[PDB]
Amino acid sequence: MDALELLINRRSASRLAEPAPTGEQLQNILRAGMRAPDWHFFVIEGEGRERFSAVLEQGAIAAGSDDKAIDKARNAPFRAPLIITVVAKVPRWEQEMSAGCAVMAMQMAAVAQGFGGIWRSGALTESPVVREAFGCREQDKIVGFLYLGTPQLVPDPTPFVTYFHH
Amino acid sequence: MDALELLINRRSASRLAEPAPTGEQLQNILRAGMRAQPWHFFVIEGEGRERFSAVLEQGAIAAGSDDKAIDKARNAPFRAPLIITVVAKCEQEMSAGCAVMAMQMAAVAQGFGGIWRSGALTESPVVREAFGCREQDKIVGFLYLGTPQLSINVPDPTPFVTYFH
Repeated sequence: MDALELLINRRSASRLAEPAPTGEQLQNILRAGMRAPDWHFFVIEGEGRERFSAVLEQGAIAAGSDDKAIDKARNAPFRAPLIITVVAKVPRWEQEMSAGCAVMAMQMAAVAQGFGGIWRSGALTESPVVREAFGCREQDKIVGFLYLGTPQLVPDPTPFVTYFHH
Repeated sequence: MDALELLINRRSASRLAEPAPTGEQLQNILRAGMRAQPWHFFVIEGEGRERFSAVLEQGAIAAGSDDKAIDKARNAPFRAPLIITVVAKCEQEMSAGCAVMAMQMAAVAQGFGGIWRSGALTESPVVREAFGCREQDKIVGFLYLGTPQLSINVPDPTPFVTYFH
């Protein structure tokens, strides 16, 4: 689709289902996340979701979370057919913003191809168990998890604009 | 053009010139930044760039910068016909990254180019006052906008991808 169309309704609602992007479609999303300067990706799908679920749940448990949070951790991976874990290896604010630039690009690449992506990154991102699951070293850091799949069904800047008249 | 080529084969725009986005085109860009804390946008153009230039230069001076740095600060606003100052009200600094990316794409989609700049001057008391920043306000940076003056490219994720399961 044309870049112009990418400025559509932007009604990114929840509920992502199959089909999940595959082959080049998925490669295109990853590529887009890469070109946004001015990263290690983990593909979680199918049976892999089971494992991820177990890891998140153990993470929540070790973190002393409550039943509801624990159950939410276990059920998380099944909210989309595909999940991409973004791990990073240059000030703080720099990487912080670069991460956001990359994530937004990935979500746009998914949309452009008829898919959708929901970004997630809670406290479990810092859980020793979860970090270990993705082989995170001391310097390594889990940025977050991008849920992908096929989606299932006006902003006013004016109140926020001022002119530097001079 | 193609959104995918725009995202993948971006080929960063080099140098911006007239015309700059105006009216709704600009509103379109700002609206894009709002869609994935309330941001405050400052529109700097024409005469405003000269005022912005004096503010930046003073900041460099107040910081005891050398002439090279002082010259760079004074000259900065003239590298594009339009500049948008993004002020946030204090997903951390990641939301900023998402908004700026969206705005750049919104500009590039309409044939414009957007170059993001920050620098230590966003922290300067002089610069913060010029934009009326309070203790709860933080200048995120400046988005330079104009018509790109200025090419294929395709990254390979493979060495950067591993299957979990």
